Amino acid sequence: VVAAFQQSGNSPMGMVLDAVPVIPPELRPMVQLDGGRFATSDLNDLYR
Amino acid sequence: AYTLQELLTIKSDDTVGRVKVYEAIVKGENIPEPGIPESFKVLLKELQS
Amino acid sequence: GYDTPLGITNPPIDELLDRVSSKYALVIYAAKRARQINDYYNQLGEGILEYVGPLVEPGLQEKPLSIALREIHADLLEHTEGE
Repeated sequence: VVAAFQQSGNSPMGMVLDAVPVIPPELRPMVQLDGGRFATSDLNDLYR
Repeated sequence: AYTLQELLTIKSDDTVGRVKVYEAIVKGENIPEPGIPESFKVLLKELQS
Repeated sequence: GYDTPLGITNPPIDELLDRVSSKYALVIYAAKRARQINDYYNQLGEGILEYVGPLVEPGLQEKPLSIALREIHADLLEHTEGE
């Protein structure tokens, strides 16, 4: 494991995040029902 | 090979590819080579997440 | 030494293989010439005659690929191998 780390030329600091990204809005399409309800992918729920 | 490339890229996903090939066929110009399928770009922009 | 065929199968396949190294090379070796012929037709109105037109006299509105295949059978083209 350590030799893989060393050869990668990277640093382990990539295992602690400070800024998660969010996919575009279309990938998580937002859907309006007859009553305009939010029933699209819950990705919006988790980001909320 | 080229037939599979067309079937997977130039006639199913690539928007600009479809527009350009349709215009070339309408005219006498040769069909331009396909581009990057939308599937691959979506996979990228999703795995970068 | 056989009855002359009709349709897209003329010229035959075995004759062409005698020229080209392999059938996989022949398809590109003819498609590129067809592309050059189409480009020459496109510039027929005005331009430079660098892409010399058909060598064998064409028929009545024949597809460029047919012309390329029928002239390759005449051994009138030279090509370089991969790169």
